[PDB]
Amino acid sequence: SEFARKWVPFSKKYSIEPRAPEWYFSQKIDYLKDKVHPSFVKDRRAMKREYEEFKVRINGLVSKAQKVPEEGWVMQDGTPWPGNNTRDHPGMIQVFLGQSGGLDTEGNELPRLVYVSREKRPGFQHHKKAGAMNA
Amino acid sequence: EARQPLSRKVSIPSSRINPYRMVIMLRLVILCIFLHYRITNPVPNAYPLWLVSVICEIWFAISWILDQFPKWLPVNRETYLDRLALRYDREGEPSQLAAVDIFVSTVDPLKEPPLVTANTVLSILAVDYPVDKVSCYVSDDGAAMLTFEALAETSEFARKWVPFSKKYSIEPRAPEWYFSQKIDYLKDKVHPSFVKDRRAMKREYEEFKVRINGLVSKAQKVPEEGWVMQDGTPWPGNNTRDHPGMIQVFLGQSGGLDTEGNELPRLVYVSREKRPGFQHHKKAGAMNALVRVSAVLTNGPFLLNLDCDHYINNSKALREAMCFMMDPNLGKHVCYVQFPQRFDGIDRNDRYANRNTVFFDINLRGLDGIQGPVYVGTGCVFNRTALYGYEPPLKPSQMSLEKRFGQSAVFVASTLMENGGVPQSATPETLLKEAIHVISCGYEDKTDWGSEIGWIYGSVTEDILTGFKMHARGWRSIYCMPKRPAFKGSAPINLSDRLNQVLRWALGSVEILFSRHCPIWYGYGGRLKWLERFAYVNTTIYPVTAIPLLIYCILPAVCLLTNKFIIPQISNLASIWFISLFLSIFATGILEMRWSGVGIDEWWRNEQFWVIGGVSAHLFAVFQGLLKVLATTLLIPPTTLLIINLVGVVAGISYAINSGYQSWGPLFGKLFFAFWVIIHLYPFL
Ligand SMILES: OC[C@H]1O[C@@H](O[C@H]2[C@H](O)[C@@H](O)[C@H](O)O[C@@H]2CO)[C@H](O)[C@@H](O)[C@@H]1O
Repeated sequence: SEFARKWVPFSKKYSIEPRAPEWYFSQKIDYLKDKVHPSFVKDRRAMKREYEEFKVRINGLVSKAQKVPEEGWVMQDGTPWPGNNTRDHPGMIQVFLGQSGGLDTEGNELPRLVYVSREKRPGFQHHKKAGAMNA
Repeated sequence: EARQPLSRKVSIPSSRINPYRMVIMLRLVILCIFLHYRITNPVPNAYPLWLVSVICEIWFAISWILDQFPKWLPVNRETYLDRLALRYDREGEPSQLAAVDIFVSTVDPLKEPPLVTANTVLSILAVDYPVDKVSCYVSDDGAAMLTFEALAETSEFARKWVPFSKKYSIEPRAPEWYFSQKIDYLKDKVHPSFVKDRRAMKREYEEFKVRINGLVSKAQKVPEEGWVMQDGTPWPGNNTRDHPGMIQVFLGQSGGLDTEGNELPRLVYVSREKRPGFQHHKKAGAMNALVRVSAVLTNGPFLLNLDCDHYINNSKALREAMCFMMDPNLGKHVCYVQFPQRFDGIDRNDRYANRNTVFFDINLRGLDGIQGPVYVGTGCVFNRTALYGYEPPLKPSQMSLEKRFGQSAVFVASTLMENGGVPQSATPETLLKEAIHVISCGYEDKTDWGSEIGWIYGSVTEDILTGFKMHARGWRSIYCMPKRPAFKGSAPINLSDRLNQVLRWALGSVEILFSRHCPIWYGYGGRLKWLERFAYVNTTIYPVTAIPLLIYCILPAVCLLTNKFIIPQISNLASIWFISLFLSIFATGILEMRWSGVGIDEWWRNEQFWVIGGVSAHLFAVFQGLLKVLATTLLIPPTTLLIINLVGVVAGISYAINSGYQSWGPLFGKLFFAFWVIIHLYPFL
């Protein structure tokens, strides 16, 4: 969401296809085709560098999360992660971007993004993807 | 002391060409013996299948003799750039090199992308030649505003692109092809400040491409009220069919300065006047108008012709041309210098045979040793005197000039300048008016333009006619083959374009055949070499060969269906000649390979491509030419023919099932013949 805060205005303004940064920046197709805006090259270079830094940050997060701590996961706020036990965790819902989630680089709004994890308890069936879709 | 020639004609050493000639003589003798046998020992009586076969064999032998004769004296040419630089381009003194005017032909910005033309102009403006001795003229036949705006933007970008390429000596100097090369760009680089300059130049080129794309997008939609200039005045070329003549100069003496404070080569955009109901002769008329405008403005002694899709790959091409043009002993008798046509991005297998290395490495090399290569359009440097119709010097009148050239006194006076250039005290405001006058639509009336001088008019490809007319006066042409190709272009992507251009070439050839300029009788008693005339007849009457070939291609199928073979009963006295003839053909192919380095792949591709052309496009061109004289589908005959052969093959084996003891022998010979035909017809179909 933090990276989208700056990625979305670029793709919306320059109408790039595809809008997934991994596949857009890894295409051998000439990226200067049907481009009119005079300020496109520098913006594209800055966006590419920002995406590389974002990928580095994601790799760092994955490397940190690779090792499971003995005392359990702890949030950045300091409270323990409620989903410490996958089989016996409650339900959590978090909203990152939306009406009050913040503004992008152009001062507009961003589509609402919600992270949900349904409650899991031992001995209860969950039906996997069908139950996830219903929830 | 300073008498060493600027160039040398190297004869092919007597270790490959002599075996080649001996093998040609042996093949001629064996062809004569085989045909003498074929005339005798007829097929059993009452079989008309043999007369057609021997007639076709006779025609094939005559065609092969006619094609092989102008290949006896191949020569190469080696240039001394250092001697030319020392003799003329001396350091600390003004350059004495002759001025050059480079013409660039374009017609439609929609069909021809403006980026390619911009890259061509950028490569031309960065040539390794003095800026005061280089002029560039771009002829846009469509009178499009997009071309004018693209040329202005191209000049603006060249203002910074030229110093970079000149300083760092990059190759090629076209930014599109230089920046899109996988070759290590840090090779043979010494200057400490090259990396940052290259990065800045790459970014600037990307921004320039973005600007060009924006201009194209703007010009895509035609406004209802018509195009309007940035100044606010309406675009004069609003109607393509009814627009007047316009000439604009972007860079030059007063066009501005580059990033280093020097000058830039002069760039002129010209569009000849177009009016309804008047013929314009397309590229020939455009070239003639360009020649007249350049004579009025700069009057350069030499003119380099180029299309929009061909860029200068080697920056020293002009020096290579001047090595022949400016030689005191040789330059007096030279009409034009021709460079081989090379295309980038060609398929590695080269299905379409777009490379055409046999014509540019064997045919033209052999032609250079007699009188010179034939004119092929792009990438040629012409002398003004030869273009004007003057005869070459022999080796030991106001009304006439007005009638021959035109009613423009300034142009006639310029034609009399032995060293070129424009006379002093000529006001540029009057030079522009004179150039506009000579570019008018109704100028080439009652004159020799397009009939005896300049680009010769007609519905033909026209690049053979002009060179042949120049050669008929005794002029000598030079074939230059630098190690690095001088110019590079783009090959057709689809087979449709290749077939269409082959059909166009064959139609032009058959049109030349039924015309006054046909080499058989035109120029008789002149200063044209007999072997050169033989080669011209060879390259002129070639598509007629299509008519027997088709018949011969029909010969196996009937031979399979009728159950009779073309040759009589097999005999050892005959089989020896057959096998020895086949071996002679293979040996002469091998030797033609070894002395030229063409390769077995390209040689076999050229053979099968000659077959497919004769059966596909040459046949249609001959039919259309005969219809015109008397008064896709191009792929339809040979496919059918191929299918017919295939069908016949199946039928053949059926007869075997019937006849038992007669399954081998004659049927095997028929299958061998059918396999030979279909393997010649293997590509495409
Ligand atoms: O290739 C340019 C040149 O081709 C001429 O036809 C050639 C043909 O290209 C080549 O493959 C064949 O072997 O010989 C013929 C001889 O005409 C064509 O006539 C020219 O207009 C064209 O510029």
